Amino acid sequence: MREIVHIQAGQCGNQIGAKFWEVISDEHGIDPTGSYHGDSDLQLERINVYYNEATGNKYVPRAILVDLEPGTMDSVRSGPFGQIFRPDNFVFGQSGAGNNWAKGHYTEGAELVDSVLDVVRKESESCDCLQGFQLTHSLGGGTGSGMGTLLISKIREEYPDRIMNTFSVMPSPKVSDTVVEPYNATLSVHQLVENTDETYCIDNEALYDICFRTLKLTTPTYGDLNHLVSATMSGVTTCLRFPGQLNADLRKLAVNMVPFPRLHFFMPGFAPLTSRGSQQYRALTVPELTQQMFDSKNMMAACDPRHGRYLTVAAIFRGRMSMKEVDEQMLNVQNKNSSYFVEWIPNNVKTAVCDIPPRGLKMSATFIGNSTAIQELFKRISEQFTAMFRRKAFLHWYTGEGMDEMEFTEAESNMNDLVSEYQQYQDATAD
Amino acid sequence: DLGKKLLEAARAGQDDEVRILMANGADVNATDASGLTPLHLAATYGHLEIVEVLLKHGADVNAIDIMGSTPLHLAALIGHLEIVEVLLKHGADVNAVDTWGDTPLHLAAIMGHLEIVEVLLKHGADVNAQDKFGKTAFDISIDNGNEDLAEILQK
Amino acid sequence: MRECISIHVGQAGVQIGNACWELYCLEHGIQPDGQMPSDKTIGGGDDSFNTFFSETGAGKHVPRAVFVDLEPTVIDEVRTGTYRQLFHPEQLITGKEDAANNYARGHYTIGKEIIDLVLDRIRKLADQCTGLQGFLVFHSFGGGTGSGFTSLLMERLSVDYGKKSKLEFSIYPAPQVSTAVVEPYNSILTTHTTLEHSDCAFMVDNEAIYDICRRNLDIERPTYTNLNRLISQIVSSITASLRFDGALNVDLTEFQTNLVPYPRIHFPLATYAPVISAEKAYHEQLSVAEITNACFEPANQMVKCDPRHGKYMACCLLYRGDVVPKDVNAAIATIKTKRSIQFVDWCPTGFKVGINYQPPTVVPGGDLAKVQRAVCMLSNTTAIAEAWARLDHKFDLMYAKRAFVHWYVGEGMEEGEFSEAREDMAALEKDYEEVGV
Ligand SMILES: Nc1nc2c(ncn2[C@@H]2O[C@H](COP(=O)(O)OP(=O)(O)OP(=O)(O)O)[C@@H](O)[C@H]2O)c(=O)[nH]1
Ligand SMILES: Nc1nc2c(ncn2[C@@H]2O[C@H](COP(=O)(O)OP(=O)(O)O)[C@@H](O)[C@H]2O)c(=O)[nH]1
Ligand SMILES: COc1ccc(CCc2nc3ccccc3s2)cc1O
Ligand SMILES: [Mg+2]
Repeated sequence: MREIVHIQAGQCGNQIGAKFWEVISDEHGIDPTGSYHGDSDLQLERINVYYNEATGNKYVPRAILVDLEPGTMDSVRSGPFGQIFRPDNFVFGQSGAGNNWAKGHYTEGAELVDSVLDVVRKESESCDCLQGFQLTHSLGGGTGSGMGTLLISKIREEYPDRIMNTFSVMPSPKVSDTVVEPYNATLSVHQLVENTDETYCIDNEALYDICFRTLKLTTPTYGDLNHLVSATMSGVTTCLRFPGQLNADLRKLAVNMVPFPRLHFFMPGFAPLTSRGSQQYRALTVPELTQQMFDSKNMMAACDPRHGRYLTVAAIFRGRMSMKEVDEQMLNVQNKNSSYFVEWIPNNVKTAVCDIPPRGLKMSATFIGNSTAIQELFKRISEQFTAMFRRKAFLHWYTGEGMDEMEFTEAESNMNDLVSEYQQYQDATAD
Repeated sequence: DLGKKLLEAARAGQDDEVRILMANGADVNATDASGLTPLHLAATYGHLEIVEVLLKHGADVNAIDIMGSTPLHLAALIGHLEIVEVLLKHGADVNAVDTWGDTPLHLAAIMGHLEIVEVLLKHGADVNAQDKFGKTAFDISIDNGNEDLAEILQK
Repeated sequence: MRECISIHVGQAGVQIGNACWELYCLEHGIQPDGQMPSDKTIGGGDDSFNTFFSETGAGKHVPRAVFVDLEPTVIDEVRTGTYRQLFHPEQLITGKEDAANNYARGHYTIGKEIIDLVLDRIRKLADQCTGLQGFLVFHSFGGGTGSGFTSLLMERLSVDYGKKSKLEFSIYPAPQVSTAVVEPYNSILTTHTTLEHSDCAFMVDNEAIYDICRRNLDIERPTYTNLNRLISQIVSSITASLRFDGALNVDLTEFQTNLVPYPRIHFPLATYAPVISAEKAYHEQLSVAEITNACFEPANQMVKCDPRHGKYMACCLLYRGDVVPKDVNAAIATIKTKRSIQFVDWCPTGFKVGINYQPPTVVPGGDLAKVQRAVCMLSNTTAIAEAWARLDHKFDLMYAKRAFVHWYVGEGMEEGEFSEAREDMAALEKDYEEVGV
């Protein structure tokens, strides 16, 4: 297993996806034309995981760009690396999704999904040993949420032996266009619990709180939030893209991080937290890196880890640092915080270390937690879903697309079952 | 029946049809099957001009549907700030309770409409009002970790 | 001859195998390209090293060795490293997709695609043998390939070579040097399905080897290369009797006779002395009495446990170097007189002794100092059940919640096999309790 096929759907999915590709292109020495210009051979060793090699020492993202509205095409192409994508992998429709999960999942999106699968099929056939799929999307819209989850279901049925992994950004009133986002997100979470193996929960509530309260940005923009998203996506994929000793891949991560199939929603974290063009993060040591990494303020999901228990944890340290010091700091955190790691999964905290740091930093750490405290995120969406649904507000936008009202009650029911599952393992004892 | 047409005109935001229908005798306080009035629907879908028109022609600002929802409940839930203040100006009950024990303050807090929250507080929203699970708006803000909301609610 | 075929499965087995065959070549005077000047036989040959090396017409000595992994990364290093020319290229076998730390993928869904190629390649080596005695199998407990594919391979080898002995060198997992949360599951699953197909299994506790590197070799953070060079030194001690002239453990059958009284409790404990850092090149040389005494300190054991809390069923001492037999006998007498080491009542309470008078070899590149005499003690003690108990407890904690079980059921395995394997381990622990109390 090596190659990953990347899909970005909808406005949010394509915006964070484009950022992802310009970030890792820089780490791997790839310029906006696809040519390599790096100073380390480690940048090429695992390049095929995300890139197809082209005719003349040129590298093309294994990325499929999808949206039901054409406006996001132009913007992505206008971007710094917009020309590096394969033009045939732009699969876009004419009329958008109107922030309506049902349009994305049942009407407009169902018309376009077959065109997308033709491109996915092609990209998979040229893979020496495809390991799985990675999707970037938001859950609060219509395309990334409605058509995204439909794409996941259809890919799941055609490539059932492959890993399905998503970067799913959760809506928040703090960064909100409409009050139907809880509808769209709850319907999507229903699909995600069943058809993905691993989901990275990127919470816009957390991203806004970081920018506003920690970074002191009085009025955060999408570029501010996406600064944090791209840093997080770079960190969690570091071990897929560079050698190291772990020989990490999407299936080994899933096998070791997901003890129960439905509880596969990860809480990511990052340290140091910086804003664009600041350079303030300088004197950062291994004890500080480790403390911040587990700090609730550094989580990309708006959840307090100390209100739950960690089932599993992976920590990725990047940069030159004392591995002797990482191990003593990592053991230190586990011993003084013993009450926040379940006792019935021995050795459930994994340390990975990568030589090559990200741009602008010499030391950095990335956190991936499977914590029962993520139920706070789903309880927040659920309360908003219920507040709207009990008043039947805007429901005709969904039933008017052939959708049945019981689909809402079943999504509501499934998400509340998911919350009860987390609580069950939060209170379970070894005994 | 002009009432059904007024209900659909108010929902759709068809200002001119609302004017003509009331000119032909349409029941400003007509109800659909669940007890929603034209004012309920105009307040839900953000039609400020229709809200003001209905209130000038005898709409009951505090009417309840079958579930106890008043127009202010729905405007506070959806987030229509200016409609909230028109409703309060015309005598809306800031502390009306629906069948789930929710007040307008509960619904604005849950949906994160912080400016509406502030408005309701200045108009005497009951900070001790509990829903059927015993939660006040401040309880909701503590449970969901909404620090901005919690600060607003402590004045 | 009476040839032996070594099989290396998964990363741990392959990398340990690399270190072992490097050491073997140095012990026998074989260059990386297979050439051997010291002893001049044209082709074939019937010397003692021929148990482990065939000979081509051109004077090339080729390991009787197979390396298997389900992904190519580790074996690709063997194909490009110092000993690329040493091995049969067709005996380095790789798939494209590993077991993802999953016993069920190694045994069922992924291992099934390559098992028949591995067996046909093993058959090719077997067909070059005038008197094959059996197999030495190297693998980890915790890996998906090392656990799952090894158990599948051992099952098929029992059908295809019913009369041949099978010896295991098995890496027992440690938290300090681990790769997966599910390693207790894979360890219990493979032990259960391999138990009836293995005649003798030497467990290597990665934590014990880790401890020795840190305390004896002053290596703060041991690498796999550090661990493996120490492991290979101990494996060579155990197999030297098969590769040189000797009077103790001269064939694989004799391992069982001397070390395995009952077929299920076939897990001897290895203890090796002395382990001295290469920076202490001018260390005072330890006597036979001293290195023999060191064989009864827990700090030199390959598996962490307490033999004082157990009883002995067999005990072999394999000396290497400047070792006079009378000094061994005096040292043994001191052990029985002063030490409270208890044998069960139904075994000969004696110690079997072998002496190879060649000094131990140390690899250039290693962390071990040259010594004039060394000793490996192989003992079958009920105390090694403590190691099974530690593994079973980690298994029980996760299984009680059915944590991670769905990954195995989703890969061609029934949930019923978890309890079957665990109850077999419970029966193994009772076997040790009944023998020693
Ligand atoms: N002593 C030693 N242990 C190793 C080595 N490599 C891996 N291990 C240990 O072996 C276990 C992991 O099994 P591996 O052999 O790496 O995995 P595998 O057999 O290739 O199976 P998969 O990778 O899951 O397909 C862990 O306990 C590691 O600590 C090694 O070179 N030397
Ligand atoms: N972090 C982040 N969130 C976004 C971005 N663009 C849209 N969103 C969020 O995505 C949701 C709207 O979905 P969107 O992707 O715009 O609609 P779609 O095109 O139909 O999928 C809302 O929750 C927005 O806050 C972005 O660039 N960054
Ligand atoms: C919780 O314990 C563990 C967790 C994970 C792993 C291995 C695989 C990984 N794959 C990735 C991929 C990307 C980033 C980090 C990682 S760790 C082994 C463990 O013992
Ligand atoms: Mg492996």
